[PDB]
Amino acid sequence: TRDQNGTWEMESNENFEGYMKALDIDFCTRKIAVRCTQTKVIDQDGDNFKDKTTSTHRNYDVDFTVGVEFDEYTKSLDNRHVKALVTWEGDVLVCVQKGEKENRGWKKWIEGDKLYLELTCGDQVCRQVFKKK
Amino acid sequence: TRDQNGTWEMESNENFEGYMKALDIDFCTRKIAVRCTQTKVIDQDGDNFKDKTTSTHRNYDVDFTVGVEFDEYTKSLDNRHVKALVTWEGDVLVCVQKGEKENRGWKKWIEGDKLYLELTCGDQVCRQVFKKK
Ligand SMILES: [Zn+2]
Repeated sequence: TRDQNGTWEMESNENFEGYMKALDIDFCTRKIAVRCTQTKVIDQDGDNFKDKTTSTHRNYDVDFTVGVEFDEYTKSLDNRHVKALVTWEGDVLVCVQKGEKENRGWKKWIEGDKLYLELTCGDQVCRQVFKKK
Repeated sequence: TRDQNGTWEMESNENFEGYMKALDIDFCTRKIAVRCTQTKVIDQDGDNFKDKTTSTHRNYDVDFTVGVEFDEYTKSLDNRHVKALVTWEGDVLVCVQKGEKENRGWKKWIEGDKLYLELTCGDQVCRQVFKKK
């Protein structure tokens, strides 16, 4: 059928590597690009097409208990092992990530409708904000 | 509140570049990570936490009419300029991407609840399959 309208979720991606290498995309980018699963949204009106494609990768699982030390392998970032410990400070969840990097950790808290996550490493602070679906 | 349960969508990410650089993440990775939007699913039972995080980025937004050649800038892959012409062959969309690369194009068709996208560059063929959601 000529009807391609709809939302489509990638289930297989054979030889993405060879196609990308043929397109002269550098290996470091190809290694990342094969990990993510594409979603395609097609809006079709006769012979007129709109195609919006995004791609998603899975970062990590992290399971923990407040007050219990745990090894965190940061596979979605720098691929290091840290000994993490999460504690409450009021309503703020505070994590110290013990390891090679000095002053590494994060803070996580709710402010009404929004989740705030502050990541630190050395003198660098990254501030993230999330909203509910 | 200490209740962080929920599906949290990133709306802001300040200085993720500087944080990643402090972690010695190399530029090839930082340049894609900086334009991802995270989805954080938190399941929390008292002091026990599970956090599943994914990240999504844009790939392409194409708008075309069958039979009308259009200019395409392949930002999601090699960022080249091609002149794309899409025609029907039966119920298969067939595209030639005229440009610097030889024998570049793609075919796109439906079978059942699946969408097939065959991408070709030179002697390399990538076969993607998508399931209708
Ligand atoms: Zn990706």
